[PDB]
Amino acid sequence: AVIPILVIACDRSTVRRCLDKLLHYRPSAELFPIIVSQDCGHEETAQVIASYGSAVTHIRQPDLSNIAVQPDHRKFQGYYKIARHYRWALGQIFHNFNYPAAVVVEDDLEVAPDFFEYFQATYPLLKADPSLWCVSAWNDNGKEQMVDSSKPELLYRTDFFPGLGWLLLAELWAELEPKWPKAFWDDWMRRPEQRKGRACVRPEISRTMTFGRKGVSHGQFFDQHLKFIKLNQQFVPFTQLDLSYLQQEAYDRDFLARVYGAPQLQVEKVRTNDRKELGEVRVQYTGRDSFKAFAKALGVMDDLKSGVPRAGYRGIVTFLFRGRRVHLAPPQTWDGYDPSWT
Ligand SMILES: O=c1ccn([C@@H]2O[C@H](COP(=O)(O)OP(=O)(O)O[C@H]3O[C@H](CO)[C@@H](O)[C@H](O)[C@H]3O)[C@@H](O)[C@H]2O)c(=O)[nH]1
Ligand SMILES: [Mn+2]
Repeated sequence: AVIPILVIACDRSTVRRCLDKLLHYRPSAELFPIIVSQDCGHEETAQVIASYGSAVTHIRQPDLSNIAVQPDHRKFQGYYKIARHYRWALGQIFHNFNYPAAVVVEDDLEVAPDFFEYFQATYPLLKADPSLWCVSAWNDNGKEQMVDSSKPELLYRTDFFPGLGWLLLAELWAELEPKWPKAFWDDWMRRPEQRKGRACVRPEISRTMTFGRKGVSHGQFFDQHLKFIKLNQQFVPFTQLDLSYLQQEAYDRDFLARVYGAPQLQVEKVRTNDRKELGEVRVQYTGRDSFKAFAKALGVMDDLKSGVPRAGYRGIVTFLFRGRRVHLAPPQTWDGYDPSWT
């Protein structure tokens, strides 16, 4: 199947860094056509994209008019424009170009050497397991000291939609387009009304990194969190690996058994690196206050979207802490997310 890479651009000429890496690693022009959809009408950015010639297909969002926002959103016009562009660009990919799937990449993302290999290998999983609705290149807790550099091949399922370099099927666009929101499209997909309990595949080591400090949003989130996610640099031949462990029936039995079979250790002991003979442990949280407390104590992202923690799966957040595998998890009686955990 032909899987286009849809690059979303606007007014940053640094889309050059994004395209340079994509084109450098692309293993096949036929299998991975690059379509750059540009919003905004920024001339310099338009010239940069055009300079790539036939290496890419340059399409332009047609409606550059200002958008009438709701009363609570005067400061958020940019988020409305992003949502409009996504609807148009994805519509072009699935309706005009009629591709079966697409990998969405924002102009300020740099891809890893094995970005294409990763999606080539996981497309079949997504196509075969309806409990999955995406494959993302992003590990929300992917800071260098929180990932195992000796396991660049390790993948997980996550209930938290990461975006930032993600694959979706035309089947999903058919589902989302009729109800596409006016703004904040990513947080909208994180709601249960959209997710419907489905997961995404995400890696131990992120296959994308962001360099867009200046953007639509102010920079605190990027400055304190996003900019620290480490880009994988060790090529993993995913298409040669057995990724059957990611199928829901295998994962929910094996990964959960692993998590709850692991010894529980007090957060303070993990933090101070006590009991090092325990290479893999579980730090149990029982409420919203213990979760945020323990998350912050261990350096994990502590915000929640519709009650789901970053990179969480059945409430479990998995990461590395001072060389130890840690599973920040709820009691095994867990049975659903609570959106009131804010
Ligand atoms: O008028 C605009 C402005 C931006 N963009 C594009 O939107 C994307 C995100 O813009 P950016 O300035 O980088 O903002 P972020 O703060 O990074 O936006 C966050 O929130 C967005 C949804 O509101 C998500 O799409 C992003 O992935 C998420 O990082 C990029 O591909 C831009 O080219 C447009 O299409 N039109
Ligand atoms: Mn950005």
